[PDB]
Amino acid sequence: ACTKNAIAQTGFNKDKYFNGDVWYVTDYLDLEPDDVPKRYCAALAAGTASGKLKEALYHYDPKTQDTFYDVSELQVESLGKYTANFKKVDKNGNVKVAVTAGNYYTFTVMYADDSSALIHTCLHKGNKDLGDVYAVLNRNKDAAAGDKVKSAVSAATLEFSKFISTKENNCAYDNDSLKSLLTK
Ligand code: HEM
Repeated sequence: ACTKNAIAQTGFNKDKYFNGDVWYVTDYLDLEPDDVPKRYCAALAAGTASGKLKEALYHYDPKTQDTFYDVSELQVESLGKYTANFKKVDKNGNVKVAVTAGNYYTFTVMYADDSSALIHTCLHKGNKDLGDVYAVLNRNKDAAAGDKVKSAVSAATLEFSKFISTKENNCAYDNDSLKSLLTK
């Protein structure tokens, strides 16, 4: 179960975050650590498409090869805090698993600047969830976490030393698919 009410960044700049570009997960922390693998690749695009607030997600387990994309429509709870449906799609946006009420994630932007961010998500897939997940994001897939984002981790009363890096997994991303999926 999820246990955290993540606080959104004071003065969050929504248009900069949701600009249509890609964010890579460089480091992650699940508060129920066994809920997810120890080696992971994830990225997202976030933007407004024809007036609608959207995210496109990519997950890849570098050991099993399990791969999936999702297209999400975000509803606003407050500035920087969203509830997202999700539909599982192929990389071209064709629906594999349709939207359904019980399949949603919350998404809170705790810190962001032009290059880096700290987010919280709580996934619900039916009666289950995947624990609280925190993710450090960067615009550059290879960037080590800098002082702005590490300080934000501290300000959330978390320890960056506990976060697991994605950098040693040979992660390769289809940026074109993530951008195009925003429209789907
Ligand atoms: C690097 C950090 C992350 C890890 C380790 C991770 C891990 C996972 C895993 C293992 C699943 C599959 C659960 C299952 O078997 O059903 C999953 C599903 C999912 N995750 Fe994450 N995830 C991460 C980041 C994110 C982020 C940032 C978001 C939200 C923006 C997110 C949203 C989702 C969604 C929506 C699903 C369900 C997809 C579907 O069934 O269509 N994940 N994640």
